[PDB]
Amino acid sequence: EDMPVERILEAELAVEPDPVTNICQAADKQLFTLVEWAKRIPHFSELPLDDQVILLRAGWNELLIASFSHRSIAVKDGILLATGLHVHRNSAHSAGVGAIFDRVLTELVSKMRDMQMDKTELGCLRAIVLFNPDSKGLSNPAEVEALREKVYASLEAYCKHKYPEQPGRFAKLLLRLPALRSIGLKCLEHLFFFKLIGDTPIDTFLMEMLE
Amino acid sequence: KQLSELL
Amino acid sequence: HKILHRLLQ
Amino acid sequence: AESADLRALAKHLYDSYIKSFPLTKAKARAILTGKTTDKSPFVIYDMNSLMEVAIRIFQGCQFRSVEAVQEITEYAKSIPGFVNLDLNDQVTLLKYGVHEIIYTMLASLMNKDGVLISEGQGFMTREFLKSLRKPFGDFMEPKFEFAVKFNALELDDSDLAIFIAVIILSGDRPGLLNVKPIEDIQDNLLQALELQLKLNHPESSQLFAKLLQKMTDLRQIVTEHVQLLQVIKKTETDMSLHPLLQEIYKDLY
Ligand SMILES: Cc1oc(-c2ccccc2)nc1CCOc1ccc(C[C@H](Nc2ccccc2C(=O)c2ccccc2)C(=O)O)cc1
Ligand SMILES: CC1(C)CCC(C)(C)c2cc(C3=CC=CC4OC(/C=C/C(=O)O)CC34)ccc21
Repeated sequence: EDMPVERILEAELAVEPDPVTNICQAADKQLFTLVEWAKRIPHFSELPLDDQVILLRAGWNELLIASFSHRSIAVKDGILLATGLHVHRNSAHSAGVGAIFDRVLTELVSKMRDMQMDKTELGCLRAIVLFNPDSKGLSNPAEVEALREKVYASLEAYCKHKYPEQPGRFAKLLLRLPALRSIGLKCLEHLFFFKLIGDTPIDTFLMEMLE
Repeated sequence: KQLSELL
Repeated sequence: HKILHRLLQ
Repeated sequence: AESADLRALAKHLYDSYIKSFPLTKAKARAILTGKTTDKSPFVIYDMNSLMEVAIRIFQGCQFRSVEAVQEITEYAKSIPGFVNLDLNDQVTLLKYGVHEIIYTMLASLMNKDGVLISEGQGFMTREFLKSLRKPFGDFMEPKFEFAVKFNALELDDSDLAIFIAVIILSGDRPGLLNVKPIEDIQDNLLQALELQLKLNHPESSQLFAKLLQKMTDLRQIVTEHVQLLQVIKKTETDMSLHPLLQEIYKDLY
């Protein structure tokens, strides 16, 4: 249907499967899976190769945060990394990042848990983040905007069919993005803080994206 | 403080 | 970006 | 909620919005287009016409910001349920929502070439603002970029009144004590906004989604603005920021 939610769900399932160091390694690892993930998102691969690069460079940060944040619904006050490592609040409050860590738990994790967004919803939200028309350099921003709107339509429909008892679920989903963005920007600020200091920096790919 | 007064 | 570009294609 | 309730809510907000904000969007765009006989705004294109230049504009925006906070604060109190909220949360909601609202409303005063200033008596060009020295020349450009995209939605004062209310009743602000009441109220506001957009913009698709999307852009614009103020504080020994803005900014995001 131009932007089928089943394929988006498949993209999600197809890749399910020093704490600051363990976290940066996990991120580096998920950057590879992110690529595979993007390719499975309907129409992403049809865009010019150069646009794909731009979209991923601009949204990888938020895309990976939304991912582990949803996966973290399963645990109390911690974060479940793709590498299987479980970062507890204390560890965060030991690397000097307990604040932002608490924002992740309260502004994202708990929110996703309370409305219990399923994987199809996460997938759609992530697709929306991916098709960002405001990314600088795109050969056809309008085309990307169209793709984003197609996800709006598919997700809205999915919500109205899967959750007819909750009219505002659609809006509630779209309202998870503001925090994701504000939190993403702060994680970016921290990463750029842990970089311009070194001492055994992160892995190469994450470093590449960090330029 | 000011925000408290404004209200 | 060699890595991102390499993987995408 | 029944459609009648949602419509009543939409009208209530529009009325208090008209009372809280002197220069509406309808007036501004009328001015920007020149379909009103009162006085075509003076056009400031450079230093001579404006009569450090960065400081004066700094003072200008600062003064206008302080006024807006007070205006927004008054409007918030007219939102059903707001004053019934724990006082602490009211402060928190305003602390984080005012700048997002300020930039939302600033768009009503801009076009691709400039922005109305001083009650709509002046019109400072975009070009001029982008030519200010040091980091002073990259403060408005982000707002203009946002404004252009936001104004493409063609929202009117009745649409904005509800949208702004939605921004205020955000249950994801750091430090909130009781999230549920805040989210229940926003839920009603969201439904009212959805109905408003459907009746006011029958031929516009996914307008509700595109508008909510703008809420994340506002986050970015706010953080990016704080950072620029960080620069100034660093490159201008005599920073000095109005105490109210200092309060709002102390431990923000
Ligand atoms: C663009 C403009 O110019 C005039 C004006 C100029 C001369 C005389 C009179 C008015 N009115 C407007 C529109 C106001 O549009 C607004 C723009 C921004 C803000 C936010 C406000 N910023 C400041 C708070 C304190 C000091 C400076 C700023 C700044 O935004 C700033 C601007 C330029 C350079 C550096 C900083 C904050 O709270 O963060 C409010 C209104
Ligand atoms: C814990 C917290 C908030 C504080 C401190 C730092 C800055 C190190 C941090 C970094 C990140 C990362 C940056 C952006 C994308 C990121 O993707 C990550 C892992 C995902 C997974 O396992 O599936 C981690 C990560 C994610 C979280 C955090």
